[PDB]
Amino acid sequence: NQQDFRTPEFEEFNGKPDSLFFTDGQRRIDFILVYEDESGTNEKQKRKRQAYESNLICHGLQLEATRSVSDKLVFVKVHAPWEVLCTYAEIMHIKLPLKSFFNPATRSRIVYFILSRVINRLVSSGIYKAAFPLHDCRFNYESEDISCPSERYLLYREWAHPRSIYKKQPLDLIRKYYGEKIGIYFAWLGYYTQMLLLAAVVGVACFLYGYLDQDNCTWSKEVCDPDIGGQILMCPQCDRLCPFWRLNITCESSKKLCIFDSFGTLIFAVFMGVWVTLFLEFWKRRQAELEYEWDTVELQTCGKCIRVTLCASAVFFWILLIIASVIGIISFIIIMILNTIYEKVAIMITNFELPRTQTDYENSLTMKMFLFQFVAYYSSCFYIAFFKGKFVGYPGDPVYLLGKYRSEECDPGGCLLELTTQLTIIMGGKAIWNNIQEVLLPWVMNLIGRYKRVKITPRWEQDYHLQPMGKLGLFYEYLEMIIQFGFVTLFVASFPLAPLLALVNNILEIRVDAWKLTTQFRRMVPEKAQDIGAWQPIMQGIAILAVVTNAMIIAFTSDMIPRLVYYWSFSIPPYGDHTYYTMDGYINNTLSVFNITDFKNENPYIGLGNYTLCRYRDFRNPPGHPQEYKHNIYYWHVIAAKLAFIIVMEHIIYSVKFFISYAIPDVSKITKSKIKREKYLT
Amino acid sequence: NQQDFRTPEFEEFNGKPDSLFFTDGQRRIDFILVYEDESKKGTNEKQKRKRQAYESNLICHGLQLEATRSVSDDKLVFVKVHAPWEVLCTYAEIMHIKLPLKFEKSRMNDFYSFFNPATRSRIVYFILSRVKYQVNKFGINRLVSSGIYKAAFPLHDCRFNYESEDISCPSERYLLYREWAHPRSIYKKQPLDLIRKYYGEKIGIYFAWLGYYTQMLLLAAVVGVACFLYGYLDQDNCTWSKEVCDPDIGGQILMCPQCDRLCPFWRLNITCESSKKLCIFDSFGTLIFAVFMGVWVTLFLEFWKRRQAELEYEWDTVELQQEEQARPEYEAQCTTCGKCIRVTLCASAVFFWILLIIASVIGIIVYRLSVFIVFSTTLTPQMATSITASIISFIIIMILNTIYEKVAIMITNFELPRTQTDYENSLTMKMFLFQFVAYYSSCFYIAFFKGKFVGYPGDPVYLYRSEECDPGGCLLELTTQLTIIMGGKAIWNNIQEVLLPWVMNLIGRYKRVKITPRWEQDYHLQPMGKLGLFYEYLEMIIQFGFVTLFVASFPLAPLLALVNNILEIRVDAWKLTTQFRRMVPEKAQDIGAWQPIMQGIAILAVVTNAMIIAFTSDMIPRLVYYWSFSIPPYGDHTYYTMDGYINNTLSVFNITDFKNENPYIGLGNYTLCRYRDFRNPPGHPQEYKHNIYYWHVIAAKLAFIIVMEHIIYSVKFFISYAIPDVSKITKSKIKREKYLT
Ligand SMILES: [Ca+2]
Ligand SMILES: [Ca+2]
Ligand SMILES: [Ca+2]
Ligand SMILES: [Ca+2]
Ligand SMILES: [Ca+2]
Ligand SMILES: [Ca+2]
Repeated sequence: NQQDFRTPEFEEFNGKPDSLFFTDGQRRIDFILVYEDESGTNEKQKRKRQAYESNLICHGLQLEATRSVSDKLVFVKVHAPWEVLCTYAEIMHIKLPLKSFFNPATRSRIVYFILSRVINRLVSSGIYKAAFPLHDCRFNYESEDISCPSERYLLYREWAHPRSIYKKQPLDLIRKYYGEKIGIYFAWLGYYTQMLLLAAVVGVACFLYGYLDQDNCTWSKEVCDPDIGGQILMCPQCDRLCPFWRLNITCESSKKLCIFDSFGTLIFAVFMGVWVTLFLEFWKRRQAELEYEWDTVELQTCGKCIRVTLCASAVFFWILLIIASVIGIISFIIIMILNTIYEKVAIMITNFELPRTQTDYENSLTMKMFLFQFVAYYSSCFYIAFFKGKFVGYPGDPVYLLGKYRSEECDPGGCLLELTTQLTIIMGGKAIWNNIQEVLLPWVMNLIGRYKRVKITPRWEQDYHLQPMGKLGLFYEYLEMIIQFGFVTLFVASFPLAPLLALVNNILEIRVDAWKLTTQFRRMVPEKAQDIGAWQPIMQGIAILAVVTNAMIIAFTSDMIPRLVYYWSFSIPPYGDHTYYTMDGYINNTLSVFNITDFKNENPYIGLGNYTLCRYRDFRNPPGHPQEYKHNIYYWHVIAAKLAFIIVMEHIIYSVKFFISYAIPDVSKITKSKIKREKYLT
Repeated sequence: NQQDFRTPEFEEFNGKPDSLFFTDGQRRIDFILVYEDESKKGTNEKQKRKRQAYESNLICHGLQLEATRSVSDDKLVFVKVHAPWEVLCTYAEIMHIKLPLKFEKSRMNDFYSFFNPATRSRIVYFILSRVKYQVNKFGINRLVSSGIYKAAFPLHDCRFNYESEDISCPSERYLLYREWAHPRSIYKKQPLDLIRKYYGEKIGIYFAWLGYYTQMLLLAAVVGVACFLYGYLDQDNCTWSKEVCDPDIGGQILMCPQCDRLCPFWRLNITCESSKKLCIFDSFGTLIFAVFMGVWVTLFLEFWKRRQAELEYEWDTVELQQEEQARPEYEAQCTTCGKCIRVTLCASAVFFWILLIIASVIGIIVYRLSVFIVFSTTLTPQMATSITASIISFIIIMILNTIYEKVAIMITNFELPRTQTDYENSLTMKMFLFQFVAYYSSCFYIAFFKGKFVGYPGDPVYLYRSEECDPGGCLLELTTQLTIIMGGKAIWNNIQEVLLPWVMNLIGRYKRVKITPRWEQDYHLQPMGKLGLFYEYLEMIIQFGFVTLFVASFPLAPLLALVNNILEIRVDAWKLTTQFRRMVPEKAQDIGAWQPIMQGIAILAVVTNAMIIAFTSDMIPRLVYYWSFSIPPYGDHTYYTMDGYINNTLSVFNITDFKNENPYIGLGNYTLCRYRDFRNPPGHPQEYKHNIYYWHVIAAKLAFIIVMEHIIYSVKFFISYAIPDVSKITKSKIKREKYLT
């Protein structure tokens, strides 16, 4: 309990390149602790380190320290004796199969438990440079020792290298080598990829149906018509800087809009609601299956309430700040710095809210960081969907909020097409660059570390010369995948190829994550986690919000409801001039005229052009009406249809989700049978 | 395992009229088994053989029994049942009961007469089920269902109204009858722990739930009375109601006839008296109360969860779940494909009975249509017709309910549930679905379908001539139907629950079935049955559905339910203590499927209330007229004002009816009649078609539904998130118990 002596067996030997055992070779290496002490502060750190090392030795562990061949840095190898392993396996209730005994991953986990109970505080307080486990060997080369398997080499050769992209994930193998946390993360990623493949095939079918019915959408032909679409002069969008422009320049946008906006897309939106429900339920089943297989289950005011609401206000205070930043912007290098900016501020809030428990801190930081990223990523999409062009008024008296003038109307192509373009960008290009940066940054850091020259190097030095995966390693990966899932599900009513883009991205993502974790990053201590954690409630909330968001997208930001309404009610004799239902004349009977009579509350139109009547895209009465520029029966019918569609789709989808969740058992039948059999035989 | 010795110390004695102990009095009585064997076709011999076998097996299991001959019926024989202390302890080890210990709570055996009589009866019943008699034959339930044993039951302390003769015997039944279960104790606190100890955890949790329901109904009723008084005080400033009452304005409103024949154009004056009380019924006070009830439902559910967790800690409702024994009917007949086919057929039959009650509702509609004319020929006639229709629908539903109870028993018997709990759940879902449809179909039809599809006076909707509603809205009719159904069901159900057991006991006494012992006294009583408090839970859940689903009609429904529950606790406790035979205590950590049912009803209630306010209420039309149709672009008034509402909303109709008959000309001599819809007035370029006002009102209704649903669901989510389902004090007590043990 005091600094009686130092670490025994203090000898230096680095001749064996891959000696995961001690100098004697009898016992392997469970951990390595890196420090530097040969050169007030120095002597105090020496005293504290010697005291802690004496405590560790007195507790029963076997440690010995060797200085680096390449001086002032010393590594201590750590191995737990058989008796210590047995007693702490009895303490920590590990499920060994009773019919080299302990797998190296769980050996390292137990040793880390010992270090925590008697480590991170010293590491944080400049005492120990590092503390880590060791890999089998170099990933691309076999282990020199034959007794010790090169499980890492096999994992890299058949699962981590890109040449093994198509091969199935050795999930049991990666669980064994890395730990239950990484295992369940990759299992969830693979199951997500499978369900993405299913939904992407269905969405491709719907997209191709719309593609086949390309020249059968009459409004696009009317758009591309040099007469019907050429004699339509849409009013200028901005004051004195935008010109009166004809709809002819929107024919390509019209074709893409026929592809992206059709009853096929509506069917895919409904199917995507159903598929989200199925995804959640079958992930529950698969997670229960993994709980059975991997034995994931293990065990080990008023003043505060004012403080609770104190930070929540600050959290809400910062959220609206980053809202305006994106809106004013409407940028990758700023985004990455934004995250550590988010990290720093979320740390501060957690600091004032810390119950000092690691899991509680994780939950709080998860919620805060997810809110920050959610806003920073989906603010532009939400604006384009719901707030862009909806509050504009009309050419007479356009809505001026303040000295800031002329809240923008929609683009010539359409708000839905712009949203689809933004989704495609953030989905493909920025995700690809995220993967490229994610795979290059650790490799570049390792390259510069080697270039600093900091010949055969032993295993501890080899692993030390690597980037240490810091706190909350898999958290960023989960955040990335959850953002991708939010893009897939929240906005799937825009274009149906989002699951296909996510499918390609995930096929690359599994390989890039595995490759970087295997090669570029120092190995972490294996842990256990029966579920993905707070990400499960986050996904459930995203799923619930997805129904509302998709229904609102279809009703408000998509013109499908106005087109359906025109077909079913404004082609009949009382409103239309056709004997039966049709869609011709849709543009001429939906676009609203406007004579040039502007309030003097400037008149940019006279300076912009020499015309008299321009046709803007809203549903008001035409000029000359007894209540001109006012809303009309057609506008109120369209708004009624939008609201009714929202209500009907919301209620039907929610009831279907309830029925599916009720009629699909949470736990698989085979899982029940195997659990019952093992309980019977055990 | 064979019949060798039976009926130990067989002696006849009844001189001690109030004694729950044996003839010697050393050991008490945990149970009584009733049979009769002395008096065909060899079946009596077979039953004697089997019963002797079972008795010998029971005695070999170590129980102690004492059989007496009935003092009245020679054939009737009672057998008193007690378990020795060693057997009690070993079976407590078998099923790990939690007992006090030095007052901490611990497992099968503690360090601390000790066995409460309820626990003794529960343990003895467990033994009786486990022990075999004999192919393999299971236990007591098979014999009882087979008619071998006539009965098997526990015993009360004494007569409810009289103290026990034995001074050493505590009269907990007498105490529960004095300070509870009696009208003079209607307004006093419930000895919940005492009634739990006497009757069981299931009975205790039911009564706790009922008391807590009354507690929350008190708050809901207070807020409802506040809003109702707001509406009643604002009665004099109801501009639309006053404008209707005005003979100068309302007297010029000649509404078109409702029925095709023999109904005159009627003025709106006769609707003034209904409108005065209608203004209280659909006003911003009722809207605020509807929102408050949307919040209060979530508060009720969350606080009941907290109270239930507290009771789980205190009463140790979590007991080890031994494997449930099969039902005798299921085991009598023992592929799975045929059983699934039978289940599908049973579901088809249930849907058939649901269709039958739907047809009954349609018949009620036809009766309303056929009786409105005669009411008009002979207190407005439509109000009288609505009241009579409510009365007749209530009577018909009550009559059909008992028949459905019987047929649901038969259906669940025909289908095969493997265990008693599965039988309970299947019967729960089936019975609740039928009760839901039967009790809420009329209210749903009146709220959402009555008058919503009528068309205009030209070309009305025929099926024929679906019901049309009143200009003030059908909220008054919904309120009348709701109050009538609710109060009538309460009164009729309490009258049944009191008289039926009491009447059965009285006729049993009249058939001569004077000093009598405890076992005979309790035998001459009505058995509870294997179901138990299922029906009371069902009744209270139906009342909760009435309170929450239709709370947007009138705010005093919680007050009516409050009075009803105050009476309900007393009637149920009184009947259970006096009228009915004591029921074997059980364990139940929750109310069961009724809590998922309540959660589903709560989720449905937001939609139902929002749709009620938007469609069946006129509040949204009044608000829209005020805020958008007094203004110059639509109206004439310079500022926002409600006046002109009636003259501006009701749509005119010139007499041009299609010949697809024209009864209006035969039934009257008038030219322009005003009906309650927003279609275009005649002479409009698109006349008798929907108008911009109509679509504006529809848009307002839909937007209000969307906003209310989303906001209220968000509030409920935030409240459920902010309110922990486990009490802080309960968690602290759990931590203290864990630390001590
Ligand atoms: Ca990525
Ligand atoms: Ca990644
Ligand atoms: Ca399920
Ligand atoms: Ca009642
Ligand atoms: Ca009752
Ligand atoms: Ca809650």
